[PDB]
Amino acid sequence: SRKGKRKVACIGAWHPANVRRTVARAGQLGFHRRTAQNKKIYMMGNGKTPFSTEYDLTSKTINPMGGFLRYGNVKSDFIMVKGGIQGPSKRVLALRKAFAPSNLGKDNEEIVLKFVDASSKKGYGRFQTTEEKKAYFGI
Amino acid sequence: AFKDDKAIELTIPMGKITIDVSKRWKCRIGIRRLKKFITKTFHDKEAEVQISPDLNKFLWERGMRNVPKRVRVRVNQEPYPKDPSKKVYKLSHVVVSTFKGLGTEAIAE
Amino acid sequence: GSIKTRRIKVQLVSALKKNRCIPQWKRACPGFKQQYNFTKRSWKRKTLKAC
Amino acid sequence: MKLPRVKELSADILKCGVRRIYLDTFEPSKLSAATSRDDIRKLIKDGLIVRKAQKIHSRYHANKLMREKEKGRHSGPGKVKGSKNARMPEKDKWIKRIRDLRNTLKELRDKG
RNA sequence: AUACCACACACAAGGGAUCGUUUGGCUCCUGGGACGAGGAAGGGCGCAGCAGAGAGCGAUAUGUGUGGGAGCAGCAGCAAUG
RNA sequence: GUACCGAGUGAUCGGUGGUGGAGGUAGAUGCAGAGCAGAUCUUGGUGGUAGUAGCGAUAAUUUGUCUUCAGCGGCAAAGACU
RNA sequence: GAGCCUCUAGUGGAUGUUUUACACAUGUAAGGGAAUUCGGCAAAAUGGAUGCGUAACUUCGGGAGAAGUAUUGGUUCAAUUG
RNA sequence: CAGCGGUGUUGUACGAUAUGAGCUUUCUAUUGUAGUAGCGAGUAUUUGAGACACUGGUUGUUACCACCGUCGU
Ligand SMILES: [K+]
Ligand SMILES: [K+]
Ligand SMILES: [K+]
Ligand SMILES: [K+]
Ligand SMILES: [K+]
Ligand SMILES: [K+]
Ligand SMILES: [K+]
Ligand SMILES: [K+]
Ligand SMILES: [K+]
Ligand SMILES: [K+]
Ligand SMILES: [K+]
Ligand SMILES: [K+]
Ligand SMILES: [K+]
Ligand SMILES: [K+]
Ligand SMILES: [Mg+2]
Ligand SMILES: [Mg+2]
Ligand SMILES: [Mg+2]
Ligand SMILES: [Mg+2]
Ligand SMILES: [Mg+2]
Ligand SMILES: [Mg+2]
Ligand SMILES: [Mg+2]
Ligand SMILES: [Mg+2]
Ligand SMILES: [Mg+2]
Ligand SMILES: [Mg+2]
Repeated sequence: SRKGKRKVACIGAWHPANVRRTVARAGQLGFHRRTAQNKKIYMMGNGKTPFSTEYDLTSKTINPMGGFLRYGNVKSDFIMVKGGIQGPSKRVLALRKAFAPSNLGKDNEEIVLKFVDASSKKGYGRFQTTEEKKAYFGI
Repeated sequence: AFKDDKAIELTIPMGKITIDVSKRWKCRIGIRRLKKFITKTFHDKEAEVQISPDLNKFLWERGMRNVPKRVRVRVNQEPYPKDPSKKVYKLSHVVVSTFKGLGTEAIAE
Repeated sequence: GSIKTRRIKVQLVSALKKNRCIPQWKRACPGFKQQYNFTKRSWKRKTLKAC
Repeated sequence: MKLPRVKELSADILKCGVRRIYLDTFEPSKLSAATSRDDIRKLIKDGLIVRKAQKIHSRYHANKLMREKEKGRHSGPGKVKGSKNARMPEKDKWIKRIRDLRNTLKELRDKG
């Protein structure tokens, strides 16, 4: 086709003699308010107290090797939640108690952790602590 | 000039300041951005920058599609002759074997 | 070009002597009313047809 | 006397291209005063106008390659693009052979 | 409508209508109806103290004779020996 | 020619103040190339669109220095191309 | 005297800004492999030289580079065109 | 901008030294002895080397305290 392929071809009929608000057009994308309902808290803790599971007997903080990419190390209290969340690193968010309780079986189940990943987020991260890196390499 | 009429000697990270610039014109736009770096380092946007021919010749050494990673330069500050309301900064090339250990120095004369 | 006939050369010689402005003294004369010589030409704008 | 013209007349005098003429920088007044070919001849004598040397194009690699090909290096099946006959012409092999053989027979007969 | 757009009036721009003027045109009438081998009509090229076009003139390119008589339009020079 | 003011149902007519610098009417009759919004009308002059659309196929350009008086103009040193 | 690279000789300006979307010249792509479309249109794949091996039909000249397969750089040697 | 810590990407720098399928027999002193070599793809050591980036860790050095306008009391 001539005059471009990445477009809506037909934007209306002859009558009514105007464009309808329901047809797609080019413009702003992203930077909108959105609310995500019923996300579940897996863990709560502090950035400088080490922790362990019943199965992983290492004792480590939440901070990965070298920190989070454009942030560094967590120092205060933290929450951990399932799945992804709006916006990039460093943006402010508002938290609210759930508006109504959920009936779904996936939501209301218990959670028991056995491992948490603490490897580097830059490149392929292949160690969980500096002790392992020092032991893999010499000296 | 500067405090106690010293020259400042510094190193310019040509590799970093040109990260976004196109391969086809790297050396042409690098010159515009070397001058910009100087003016922000001494907080003097409206001032003139003057490049000595030896420094020009060092920069163009591998043609238009390349620029050196680091370059060491001596800087002097003088009132601008054609309009002495402005300053002019004069750049001279300093030949070095290695960059390890070289910070920012101020030298008398 | 370099090769010319005698008839072509005289046409060029005459066309070259005629191509001049009004001399600067004539403008001062009481009876004289011309502004510019309308018979002046440029090689960029006209052909002689000497061929 | 504009400096572009000085270069043209110098190029004529020194029997080289305009790209090889160097004008000395410290006396532009002395250059600009020139009027004639005889002025330029003097400036040339005094060394204010100079003919530069030619740019280098060495035969180092060409010689090296040539000697290697004489030893029999390169020249394998992955280095040739023309037919056997293009590289070593067949009519020439014939013509070389039969002239030698005929010359051999001629001498043997004539010597008895 | 602070500043945009429109209209009215005063001043400045932009264009050349109108009125005043004319060493040109047109029409009718009367006279005339005169070229060339003694080289015509028509074409070209030259000629000025400063001179392109046009006018005038032919290497004698403002010469001779007759009748008159005051200047040659600019600048430099000429003129009752015209 | 331009602002105002009066007369007439109307086609039009009259006066006043500035501008202009030499010609102009009222009555009765005569002769006509005798009245314009239009013709994708004819000629000349001017808008909105608009400081907008565009002005950049090709090898490529940088630094100093003099002019220029503000020309990547000239000259030196580099980097490229046919 | 192909394309690509150099010597002799010759060469260049509408300024700054990292510059969204849609374009125009181009690159690359998991698994699938023409399901796309009037239609494999466009693109991809094959490619030089050396050897082995080559069908129907034919006017016996051709078909024929049929098809199908293998080899290829650097170094150090023998042997003399294999 | 540099040190010194930390986290990555690529794959083992330059130069030396040793080895290397093979091919070769040169020189100085001097009568006869001693001295006495060249040419070579590559491979191993020094060397998880060298290069390059980012650090909300820590030390040193260097630069920065202005100015112009509008509305109000
Ligand atoms: K001709
Ligand atoms: K012409
Ligand atoms: K043959
Ligand atoms: K009209
Ligand atoms: K009408
Ligand atoms: K040739
Ligand atoms: K060729
Ligand atoms: K198909
Ligand atoms: K079909
Ligand atoms: K098609
Ligand atoms: K047969
Ligand atoms: K076939
Ligand atoms: K090495
Ligand atoms: K190593
Ligand atoms: Mg089409
Ligand atoms: Mg990552
Ligand atoms: Mg008068
Ligand atoms: Mg009429
Ligand atoms: Mg535009
Ligand atoms: Mg090319
Ligand atoms: Mg694919
Ligand atoms: Mg695939
Ligand atoms: Mg279909
Ligand atoms: Mg096709």
